Amino acid sequence: EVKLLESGGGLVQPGGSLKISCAASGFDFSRYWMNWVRQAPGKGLEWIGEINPDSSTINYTPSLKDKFIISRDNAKNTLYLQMSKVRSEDTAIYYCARQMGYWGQGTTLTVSSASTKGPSVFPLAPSTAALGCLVKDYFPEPVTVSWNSGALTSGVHTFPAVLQSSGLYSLSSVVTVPSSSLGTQTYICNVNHKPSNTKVDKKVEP
Amino acid sequence: DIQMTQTTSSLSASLGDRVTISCSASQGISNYLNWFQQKPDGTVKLLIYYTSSLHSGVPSRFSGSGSGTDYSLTISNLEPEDIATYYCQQYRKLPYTFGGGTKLEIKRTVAAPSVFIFPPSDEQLKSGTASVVCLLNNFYPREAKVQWKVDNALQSGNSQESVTEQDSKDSTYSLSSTLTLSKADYEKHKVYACEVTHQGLSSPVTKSFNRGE
Repeated sequence: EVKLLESGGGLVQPGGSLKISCAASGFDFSRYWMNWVRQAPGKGLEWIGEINPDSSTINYTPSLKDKFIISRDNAKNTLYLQMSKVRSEDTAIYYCARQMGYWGQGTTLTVSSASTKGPSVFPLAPSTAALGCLVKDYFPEPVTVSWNSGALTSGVHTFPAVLQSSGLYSLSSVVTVPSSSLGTQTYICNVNHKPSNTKVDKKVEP
Repeated sequence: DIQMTQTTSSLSASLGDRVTISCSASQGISNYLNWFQQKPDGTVKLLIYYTSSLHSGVPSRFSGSGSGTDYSLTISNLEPEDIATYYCQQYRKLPYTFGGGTKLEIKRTVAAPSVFIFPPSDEQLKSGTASVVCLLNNFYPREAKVQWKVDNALQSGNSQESVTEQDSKDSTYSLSSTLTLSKADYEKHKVYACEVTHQGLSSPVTKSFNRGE
């Protein structure tokens, strides 16, 4: 099985640098041209560049040719991409590919000034009813939300986060429940932000 | 740069249908056209290379065709694993360029949203900011419009929204919009409303509250 395993992604401040890697296995790496491709949140695929087996030809998409350096180390079966002067627009998932036939799973670059911060959780109180939790001002992604420690799953929608202009994320989770249950049934949203080690249980009522 | 155009960005289908996705190039690309599938988890696979050669591992229900400028991917009978986004790519001239993508989804009957408005909590207001939330629950099709109004002033530039992925059980979408104001702006006004337009509503639905009532 052809396998391509990326690593080296993370948080980087604007103007910083990062080198990402792609470790190949299950084929003869030294025999192939390799490609890098990226995808910004909610956008399409964009080609970055290609390198031939002996590194004598390296082709870049013209807009990135000064920013980015592709290289490879055949003895190590690894392909590299060096990113410099990164900006917000470079925030993306970065994929390696053997030609365009086999793709890595991706590693993520987030370019941001924001510091790690756990969310504030606010109620979206009911008054079929809907209720929810607003999970506001955290960094970086992800957060997870359950209801009633996972006993409540039907009618739940946990929305994708939005990146606010502060550089911090905000998401909502909501559930629709019978109006008659409201006086009697307890509803607690369980929020876990692993990157800040923050857990909050928020009870929501009328 | 060769510009690749997939002029349908969203395409509805039923399980078992033949589906066709179209791509066109801004100038001739001599059959150097790849098709990619990106699944919901983000995994990318090559399906078809050189216009019509099936990549190893790909079932023959996928096929491709075309030349010069115009190309199509056909899925002969849609399976649930095929609900994904498809991108074309030309590799005739550097830089290689991709289409904007076509996302498949499942057709069902039109269903109007249930709409709910949520005032900001007193807890949040203590910190100096008010978030007002509008929820549009279980609608189809995906296209919907929310307009915020504060004492009849249309609000623009001070909301954000996001939409769930198509539900696996009922094939609907839900949407959440948040309007953000300072506490000081929030307390200067009374009537807060979200007005929702959608194909299932014969005219727009407004949900509103009066602050402090």
